[PDB]
Amino acid sequence: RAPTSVNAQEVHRWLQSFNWDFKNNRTKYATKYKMANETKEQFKLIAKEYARMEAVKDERQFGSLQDALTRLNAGVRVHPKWNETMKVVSNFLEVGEYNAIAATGMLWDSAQAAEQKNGYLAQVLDEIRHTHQCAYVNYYFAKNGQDPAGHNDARRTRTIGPLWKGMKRVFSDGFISGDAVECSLNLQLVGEACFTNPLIVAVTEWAAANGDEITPTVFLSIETDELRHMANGYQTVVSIANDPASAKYLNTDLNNAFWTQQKYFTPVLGMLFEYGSKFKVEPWVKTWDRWVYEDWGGIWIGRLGKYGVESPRSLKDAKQDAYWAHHDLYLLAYALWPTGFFRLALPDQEEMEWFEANYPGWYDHYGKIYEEWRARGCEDPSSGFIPLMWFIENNHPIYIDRVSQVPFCPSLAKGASTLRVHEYNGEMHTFSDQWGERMWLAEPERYECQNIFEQYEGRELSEVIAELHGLRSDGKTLIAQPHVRGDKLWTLDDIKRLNCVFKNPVKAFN
Amino acid sequence: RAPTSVNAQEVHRWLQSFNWDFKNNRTKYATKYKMANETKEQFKLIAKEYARMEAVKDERQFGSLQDALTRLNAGVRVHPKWNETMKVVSNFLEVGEYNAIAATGMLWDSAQAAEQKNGYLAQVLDEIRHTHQCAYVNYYFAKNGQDPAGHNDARRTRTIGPLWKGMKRVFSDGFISGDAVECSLNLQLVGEACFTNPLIVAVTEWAAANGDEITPTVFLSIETDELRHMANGYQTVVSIANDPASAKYLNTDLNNAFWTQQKYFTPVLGMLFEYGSKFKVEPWVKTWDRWVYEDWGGIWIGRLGKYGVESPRSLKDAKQDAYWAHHDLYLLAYALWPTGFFRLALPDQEEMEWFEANYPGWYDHYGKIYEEWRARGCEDPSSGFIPLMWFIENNHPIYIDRVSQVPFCPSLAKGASTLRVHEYNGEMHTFSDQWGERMWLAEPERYECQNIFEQYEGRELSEVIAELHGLRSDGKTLIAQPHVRGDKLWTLDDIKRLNCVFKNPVKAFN
Amino acid sequence: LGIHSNDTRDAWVNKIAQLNTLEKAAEMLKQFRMDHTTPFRNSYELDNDYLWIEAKLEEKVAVLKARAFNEVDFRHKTAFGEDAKSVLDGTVAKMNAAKDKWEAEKIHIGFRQAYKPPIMPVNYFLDGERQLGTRLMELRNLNYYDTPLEELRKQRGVRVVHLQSP
Amino acid sequence: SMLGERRRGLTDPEMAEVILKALPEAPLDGNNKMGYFVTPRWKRLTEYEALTVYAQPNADWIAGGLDWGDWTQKFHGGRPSWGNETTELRTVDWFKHRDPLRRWHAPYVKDKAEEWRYTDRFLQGYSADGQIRAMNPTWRDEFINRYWGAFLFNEYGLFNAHSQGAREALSDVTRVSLAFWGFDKIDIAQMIQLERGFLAKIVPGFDESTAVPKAEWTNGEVYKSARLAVEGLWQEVFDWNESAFSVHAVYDALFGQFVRREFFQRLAPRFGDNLTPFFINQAQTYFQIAKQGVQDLYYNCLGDDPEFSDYNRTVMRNWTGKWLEPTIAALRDFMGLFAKLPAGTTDKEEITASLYRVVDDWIEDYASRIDFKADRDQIVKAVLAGLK
Amino acid sequence: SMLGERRRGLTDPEMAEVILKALPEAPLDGNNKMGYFVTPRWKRLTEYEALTVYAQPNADWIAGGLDWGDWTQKFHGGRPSWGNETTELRTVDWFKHRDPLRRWHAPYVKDKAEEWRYTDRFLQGYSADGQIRAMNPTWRDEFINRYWGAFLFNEYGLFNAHSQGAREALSDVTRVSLAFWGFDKIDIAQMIQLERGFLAKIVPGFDESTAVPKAEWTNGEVYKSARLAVEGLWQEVFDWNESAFSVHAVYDALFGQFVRREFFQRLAPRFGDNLTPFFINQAQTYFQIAKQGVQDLYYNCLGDDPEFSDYNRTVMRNWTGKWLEPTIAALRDFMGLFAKLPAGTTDKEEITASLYRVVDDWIEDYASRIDFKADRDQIVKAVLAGLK
Ligand SMILES: [Ca+2]
Ligand SMILES: [Ca+2]
Ligand SMILES: [Ca+2]
Ligand SMILES: [Ca+2]
Ligand SMILES: [Mn+2]
Ligand SMILES: [Mn+2]
Ligand SMILES: [Mn+2]
Ligand SMILES: [Mn+2]
Repeated sequence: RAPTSVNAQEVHRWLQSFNWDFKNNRTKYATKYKMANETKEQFKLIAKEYARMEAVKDERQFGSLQDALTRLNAGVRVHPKWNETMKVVSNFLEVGEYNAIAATGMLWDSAQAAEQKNGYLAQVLDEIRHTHQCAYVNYYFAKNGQDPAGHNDARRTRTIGPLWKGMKRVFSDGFISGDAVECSLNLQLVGEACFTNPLIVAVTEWAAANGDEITPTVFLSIETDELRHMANGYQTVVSIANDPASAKYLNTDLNNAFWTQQKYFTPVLGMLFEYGSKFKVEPWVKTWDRWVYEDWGGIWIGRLGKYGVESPRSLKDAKQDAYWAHHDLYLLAYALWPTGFFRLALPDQEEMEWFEANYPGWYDHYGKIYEEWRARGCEDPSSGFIPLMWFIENNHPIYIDRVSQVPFCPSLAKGASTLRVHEYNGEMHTFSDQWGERMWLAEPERYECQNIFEQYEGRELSEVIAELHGLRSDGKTLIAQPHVRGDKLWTLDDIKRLNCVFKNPVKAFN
Repeated sequence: RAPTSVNAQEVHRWLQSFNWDFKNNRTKYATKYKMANETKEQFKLIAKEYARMEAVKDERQFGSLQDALTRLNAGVRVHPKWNETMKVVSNFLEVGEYNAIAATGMLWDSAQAAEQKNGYLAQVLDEIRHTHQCAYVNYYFAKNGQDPAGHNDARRTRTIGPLWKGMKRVFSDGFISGDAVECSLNLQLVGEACFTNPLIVAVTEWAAANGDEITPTVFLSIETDELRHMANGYQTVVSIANDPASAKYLNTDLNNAFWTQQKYFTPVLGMLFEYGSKFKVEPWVKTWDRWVYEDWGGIWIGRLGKYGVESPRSLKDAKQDAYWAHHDLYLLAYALWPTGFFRLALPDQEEMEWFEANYPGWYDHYGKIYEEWRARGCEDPSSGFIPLMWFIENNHPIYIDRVSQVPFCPSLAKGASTLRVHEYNGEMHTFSDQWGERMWLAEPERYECQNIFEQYEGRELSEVIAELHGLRSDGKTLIAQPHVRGDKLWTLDDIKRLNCVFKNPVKAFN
Repeated sequence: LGIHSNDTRDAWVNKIAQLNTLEKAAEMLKQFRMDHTTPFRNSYELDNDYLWIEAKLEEKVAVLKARAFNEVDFRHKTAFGEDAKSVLDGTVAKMNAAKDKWEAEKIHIGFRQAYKPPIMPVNYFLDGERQLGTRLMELRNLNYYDTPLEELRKQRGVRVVHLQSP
Repeated sequence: SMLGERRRGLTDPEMAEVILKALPEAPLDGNNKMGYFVTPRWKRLTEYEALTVYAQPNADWIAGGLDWGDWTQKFHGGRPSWGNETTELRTVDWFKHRDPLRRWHAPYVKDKAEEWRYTDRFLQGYSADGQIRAMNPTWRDEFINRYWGAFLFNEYGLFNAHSQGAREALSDVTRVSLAFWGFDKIDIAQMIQLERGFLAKIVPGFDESTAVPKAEWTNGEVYKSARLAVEGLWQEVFDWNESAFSVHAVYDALFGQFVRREFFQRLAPRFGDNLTPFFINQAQTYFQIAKQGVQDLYYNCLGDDPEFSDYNRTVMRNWTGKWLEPTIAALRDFMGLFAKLPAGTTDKEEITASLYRVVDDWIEDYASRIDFKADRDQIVKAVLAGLK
Repeated sequence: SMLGERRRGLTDPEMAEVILKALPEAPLDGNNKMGYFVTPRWKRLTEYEALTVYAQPNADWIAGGLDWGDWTQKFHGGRPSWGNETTELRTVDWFKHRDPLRRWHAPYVKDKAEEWRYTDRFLQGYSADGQIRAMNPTWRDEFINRYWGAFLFNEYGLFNAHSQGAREALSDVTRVSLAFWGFDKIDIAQMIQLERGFLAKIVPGFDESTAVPKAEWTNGEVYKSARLAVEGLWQEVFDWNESAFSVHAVYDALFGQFVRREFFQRLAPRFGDNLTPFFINQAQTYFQIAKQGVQDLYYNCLGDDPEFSDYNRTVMRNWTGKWLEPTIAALRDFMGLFAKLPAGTTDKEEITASLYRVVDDWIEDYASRIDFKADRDQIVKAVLAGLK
């Protein structure tokens, strides 16, 4: 009659037996790989225990947010540039989280061993948590922050700009569209193990340096969950390492997965960190070179060579693009600021020094251009100037990579300025590298994403913004801005007066 | 077949009847008042709902503490003077909460109406929560603070000093020793209503001004609970307003209750605030006047006028002996600094200016004395000087009021200077005011608390400290200090070399 | 030779150890209470140790009483063999017959000095505390402020040693 | 370092002053309500809605979407990340659904965690109170360990039937509900195992191995048809809505409700078993919680869709007919379990009454919502034929 | 404003700078463990002990106290704020006690709150699942509403018996346990009322008024002796330990355990009542939780006290004899409730078996701890005497 209970491991010991056999007990999804039904999961959890450990984390998190942080006015005492950056970081990561939900549900369907299914199940629930957490950061900054617009409607205003498209590729479609094993790699073996996990941490660092204690509170909590997903990351490479097919499909999918993620995040995360912050933490270049090398492409991927795993053949090229890509990109993001749901700022004097010191030649290229744009009045509404005009004037067309959706200006870029233009069955396609090009050439039907120029062609700028609700509550002022100050904010009319009319750059080709 | 449930309000509709009358269905405690068994409580709660609303508060509180506040290093980035002050404030309030537990349990026994018993029950559980909360503040500052000693053992080191004795009087014995109605007034009608509550808020203010975000997080939570004990405060004056005895006893227990409480807190609180802080919030003189007049002695008491309640007849006296009371007390507290469990600092330049600006005349008296002590090396362990010596050398005897236990020095005080000494059946008794004198003359057996000079008579200072564990971990350096810097801390030896032997000041009248 | 451990306490400990009978121990306890407790104590010589000493003495009396008394007696008889209920009702009677607050305080205080557990069983004792206390306060708190300090000092019978009042 | 090396913008004097200096006098927009553009289901917008609605990046070509354009990367062959093609049902807006309980992740794990911790406390009190003594041995070792134990595979199978929906659901509100419906089912299956593992600790000789109950499920007669329906609902349905609807509005509303409530919940007490009813209390709470969500999605939103009401009812009506037969068969085979019970436990009349209860509830709660013409007598009659 | 007017020392540059400048390079003592001087009951000191032990300002003259001197203000007459005189029991240290569950305020309200919220969810599922249908009307309207309802006053009375202890307990660890023991009892009484109020909502004509159950308690025959014992334990005992010990180690361990577990818990299921057992699950969890604390204080600490072990056992042995009688009477009168039951509900053999269970548990858990020589047969015989 002595007090006794039963814990999760005592129940989990019999979970592998839960699944039984029958003719149609198989995956509903197409996949070149076969997952062994003997696979086990690293953590012995049951719904009840999972819920409890997650609830305990919520208590602390929301307790800090609703109480002490609110009392300290943490939602306000953040640098303006960072308040804006978090609109993009949080919401873009939100969709990565959301899509990871569907993707792991697909992995759950693929797994045949009850334990491997259970591991993924935990992740399905974690990615929902994460969706809701990223949503909460925006929700919180909108409720208590210095500028709610963008934070309060990113889910619809994110659709105006080009940066958003590439996000759906690496953290949405790249997560759920394709072979489950290909999606598994885009999400876990590369997306998280190479970018997300080290990224989540980095964000908390850049956030703390800029007065943001809200993001660290939530993201540090997200990291604890992702720890399990990491350990669950090898589980997918172990349940196929035996199947003969794996020894001839694995590397290819892993290569694309890697290029897909890198192509977008390399230039975008770095852009948000260096140009979206006041206080710097560490040059993206050495932050990257660490992640991809001293943390992934070696001290992480080398622990799997015993399964036929090799090195990303595009790893060399990718490297030659983490130095300048993000710089090439802010040029374009600022140039097209009226299309975002956030306010951007020109590099100040102190920042230009930092940039030039950490990236020699930055000034003679980007610096001089930024100085010119300000001379043109890019920050002042009455100037009648938008950097986009400068690209037209100086004949520097902007293309969108049909695959990655990454905007690029081959004539001005310092990264992979290798433009390739093809015509196929009555349509023009533009690529920025040899990798994305092979992808489209082999899998045409997987990449038909129409770009902003194709969709906006012949439309007047002001009309697109108004149509896609890119305005503040006064119904007149633009959410996006070319500076982060409190006055002299551009209005819809300021943009209309410019009479900017999009055109599809590829149409000049005969 | 719709989803329905039952809430606390609905079940509490029948709690009043839970009690059944019978033979000895009566209070086990002596009391001049009779509590009507028809009394109702303001809040319709049941154990389950009480627990829930309290748990929700805990979540936020502990969440903030364990998470964000810990990450911000809130336990450290507090001014040294305040870190010390909180050792006294939190632990002294801890005993007030703890005795409030027993006191309300006594009130619970006194009440005959099930609802009035239920109201007190909620309070019994609330005071327990407050005991544990105050304990947590010390626990937290000990774990994460700049100086754990005192915070880590106040429950035993508080017994060395004289300030602690008066604390047990107003918030311990005054809470449980005597007529339940007298104890009720000491705790709720005067203690909580006049001081405790407005005090809790004030503490959070002084704490925030000095970098302490830990105390606000907890104390603001304690206040929410107290906002309920307030409403339950009139419930005690309503269940007796009818009984003939009340119209002949209420005012007396209330007057004694008021005097008792203010006799201690008027001096101690002002002292702790103004001298235990670096940054100021509001001159105590103006705080006290508002609390004890426009608030308690005015608004709060005036409403009870329809129950007979009359303003304390000692209200005029209290305001008279108040202006300089806290300043007068600090001279004593500092002079006997080795008997504490916290470090004290002397007013710096800006502070003296602040004190003079707010209390004209302050400098010519207190200011000059502190500069004298400082110049003579009271902060230096190699001077061989502690202000107690200055009092002996200048013939300024320090007595302890046999009733309130408050230390007072008539020959030096700028405030009250009246002193009355009597001899009764072989024992001498010292008093500081006409009210405490009366209490003793009439209730000699209620007041036999031995004072430090009596217990320590003939003992050498360093020995009393050693015996009562007034040391830090190294077994040599004193917990108490005459300054708040990190270097040149006083040791037991430094004290022993002074050769201070305690004397019972009263015997100078033999 | 400090606060919690000193020669005086050691002395009484040894003294107490040589109390092998209930009658002896009980009588010593009552004598101790008359000598060292309350404002009416015969002496203040043990002011700093009496509270602790008394407790140690009570300990011996309780242990002896438990071994000597049968169940019913342990519940209803005092350490002196007196019927607890009688003593209680008797003392309450005198209390109600108290002429003034002065006679009353003498009744209550003496009651505590003579019957404080382990002499009288706790149940009766606290029942007594309940009734005696109620009466005492009623008498004491009636016109509590009418008598001026000058006279009250005389009524208490204190010896004024010194006075100051600007 | 007591202080530390990392300087934080909120507490570092230098940095904080720079930050404070760059701040605007007041917020740059007074609309501090995230999700202000969402149409509230109730009086005011809820945290649940704000944090959930529109998280799914659907473009306008998927009913209710706010984005535009095709997906950036699709499946080999061209299949869209999410598309109308994954379900027969049609609507004017896939974001109309609302979980009546408004459960987003935080509230969900909070409630389940409370349940978990209470369960632990319960079992510890139960065993310490030695209540196990008054429980019938036969019922314990035969019906609880074997037949109740076997049922876990039924709930486990229903759980797995949600996998495709987690991937295909066309909106956040639906995906989240789907996820919680399935998670609750795996929870129940695990609770069934928790009870067997509990008995094994307080009852010497009790085998917690799933071998027996599994064998009963895979090769028994009592659950044969049940397993056949489960296997189909899970692996033969590729339409995420048909699966969710057929599982919760047909099979589990009939077979599940009968087994859980009309058999074990109803008879356990008769054998001095209050242990099992403790867990069924959960499964039933969960069933009733999911029912509200199921009703809102398939009836309030799809079944009453302003433009596809008639169409959707036809489809669900079709689905109900498709799965009602296998469900009746599952119930029929289950009738055989009564013959195993000790004589006098219950009679054919009670059985029939309990059947009518499940069916009548089903007709009022589900069948009537889509105008499915159900015949209570005929359904009950078909099932009773299973009584050995 | 957006920034507010109050400047905080943690975030204000100017103020924070002054503070940082005055800080020491490192902490002034490396002993950052509050309560380090407390003797741990377990391997390492617990948060429970740190936050609780020594909160009570007792001076050394009250066993285990750390302070010195008399109280500052006492009762008229001289009675000490707290004193040895409030209990017959003696110990070497009143701070030795430890609640095995280590419950300080936070954990306590957290557990009860989870229970409260689950209870709500349960009732909502129960009613929606229409489970009330299968419940016997007679049992519902007569035994649950009247006899179970009347029991609430028994638990309410036991609750009130703790009042004096809340005031007189000689230590924090004991005071806190006492408080939680009593609070759990008022909770149960309120839960009994919650069920009646629940039935009133889902059962037309059901009166939630306490008039009936109260009348049964105040003037009935079934609980007459029970009420008489309750009235005494509560109002005739002035010794806080005799009250706590006699209530939990005698009366409630016998009468309470029988009524709750051997009558309603055991029979409710037989009448299709799973509602009541849900609440008894709580009362039983609470009883088992309090038992661990009760055992630690009266047996581990007092009963086995190094210097007063023999003395204390004599006293508790005395107390057990004193209250064992009124308790037997309470049980005896309670036997009458069986006659009011429908024929065949249960027989004299089951009754006797359930009695033996309560007594045997009582002897193993309490009576044997103080060497009280109990005769199971004689006790059972006596209670069985006044059998219906
Ligand atoms: Ca052409
Ligand atoms: Ca068959
Ligand atoms: Ca029949
Ligand atoms: Ca029909
Ligand atoms: Mn994630
Ligand atoms: Mn993940
Ligand atoms: Mn309080
Ligand atoms: Mn209070």
